[PDB]
Amino acid sequence: QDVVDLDFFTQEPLHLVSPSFLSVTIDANLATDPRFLILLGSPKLRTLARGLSPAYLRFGGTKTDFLIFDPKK
Amino acid sequence: FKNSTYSRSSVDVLYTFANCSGLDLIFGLNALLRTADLQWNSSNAQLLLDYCSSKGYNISWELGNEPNSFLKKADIFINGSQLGEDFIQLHKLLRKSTFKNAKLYGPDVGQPRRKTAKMLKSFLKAGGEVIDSVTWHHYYLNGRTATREDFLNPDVLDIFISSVQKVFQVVESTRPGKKVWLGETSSAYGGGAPLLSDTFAAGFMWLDKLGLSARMGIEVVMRQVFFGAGNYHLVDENFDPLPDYWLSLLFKKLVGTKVLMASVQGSKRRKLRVYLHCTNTDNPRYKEGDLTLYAINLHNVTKYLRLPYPFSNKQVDKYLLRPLGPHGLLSKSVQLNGLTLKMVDDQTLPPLMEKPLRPGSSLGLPAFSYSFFVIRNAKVAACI
Ligand SMILES: *[C@@H]1[C@H](O)[C@@H](O)[C@H](OCCNC(C)=O)[C@@H](C(=O)O)[C@H]1O
Ligand SMILES: *[C@@H]1O[C@H](CO)[C@@H](O)[C@H](O)[C@H]1NC(C)=O
Ligand SMILES: *[C@@H]1O[C@H](CO)[C@@H](O)[C@H](O)[C@H]1NC(C)=O
Ligand SMILES: *[C@@H]1O[C@H](CO)[C@@H](O)[C@H](O)[C@H]1NC(C)=O
Repeated sequence: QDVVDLDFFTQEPLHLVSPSFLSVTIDANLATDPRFLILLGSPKLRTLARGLSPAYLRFGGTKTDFLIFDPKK
Repeated sequence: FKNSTYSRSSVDVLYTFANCSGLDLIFGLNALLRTADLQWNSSNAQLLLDYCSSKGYNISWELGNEPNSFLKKADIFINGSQLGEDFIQLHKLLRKSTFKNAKLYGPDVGQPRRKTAKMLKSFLKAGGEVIDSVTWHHYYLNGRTATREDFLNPDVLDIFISSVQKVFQVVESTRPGKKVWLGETSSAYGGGAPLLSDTFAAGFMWLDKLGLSARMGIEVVMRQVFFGAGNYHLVDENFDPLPDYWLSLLFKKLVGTKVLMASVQGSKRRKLRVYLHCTNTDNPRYKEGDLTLYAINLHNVTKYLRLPYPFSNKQVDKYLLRPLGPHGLLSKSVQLNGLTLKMVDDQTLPPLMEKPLRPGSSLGLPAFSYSFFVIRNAKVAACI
């Protein structure tokens, strides 16, 4: 038979995670993409992002250490 | 990897995107800008902080990505000692910046290898004092070689536990009490596993990672990626949400910040995986004291879960995720309680509709599925 008993600890909180526990990255790679502007422009994408709020968004990846800021551009 | 640049433009699109989407931007600075002595050259970073300040941008920071392979990546080696000093320089800059009171996370090291341990210990000895959290990276699998069996293997899920333990060993030895974050995680490195990282099958790994992270004291888990080229993307190349997106939305609605514990009686407890938090109380259906159970069934048969005393006669709302056929676990579509989850339109997310179970029923969980169960009127004082 396929019946399973659960034990629960309920006396006290074992941890507090952040309200932003479930967070997300945008790879730094994505800023070498020509469509970058179109892509983060997407109101559809923004809708989907808002649904994961609150969350941290990490802009980072291997290209983090191969990207140089240009104020002239 | 070669040097590319990016404009004041790039920064702005990124900011408004996070700003507009109710998200907190963390930006990773290039740590391979070295001086002759192989100190970090901070001049370029100065320009970016200056610009960001000039625009009144609320932004947190990082410095470097997976410093452990700088030697393989850029034929430059940088030890944790130096990298810790580098984090102190940047911290000073942020204190002198207009965002004096911005957060600084690092060092985004890969997962516990012996060498990775050493880099992180020595980095934490060095720079431990200026970072608001310790960021490290996890992947279960190589995207090139990952199989469908791997994604379903409790032996693969269980390796992540040891990973976390090794990380907490280094931190407790150097900066005990410091918050630990996963700074970049997914199923599989190398961009993910085609037809796996983007399917219902991805959700076993993803939900178990969340369960274990929360249980073992990880405070924040950063999913590689929200969208992008990689198969592990939550949203695909057509701006459609994949099953991991729906899974992430549902978790967000149901699961509170206060972490509890569930476990299954019996020597075997590897294929039936169970987690317990206080219910997300924001949800106007749910009150102070309610519990959210979430459970993964990797058995090839349905399992029936009995709630322990005194919860065996509570009203339970089921939230069961199963794939839309015909591709089963290899499907990019998912049903909640047998309703297919789709955007209503570009602007509008669907309701996520519960299925009340009859009070006193066991909790049915089919083969190769995952579900949330909100235990209503649990009246748990820890969750009050
Ligand atoms: C962590 C790295 O920081 C990631 O940049 C890398 O992803 C590369 C491709 N990502 C896209 C196109 O979204 C990742 C990986 O190997 O998958 C990790 O190594
Ligand atoms: C760091 O960068 C500046 C600007 O390019 C450069 O001129 C300088 O020589 C570098 N500093 C060191 C100490 O190597
Ligand atoms: C670490 O690097 C610094 C330079 O940043 C060097 O002087 C120091 O002695 C190194 N120590 C080890 C053991 O690598
Ligand atoms: C489940 O797995 C076992 C492996 O021992 C297999 O032999 C069995 O027939 C499977 N049962 C199903 C598909 O119901």
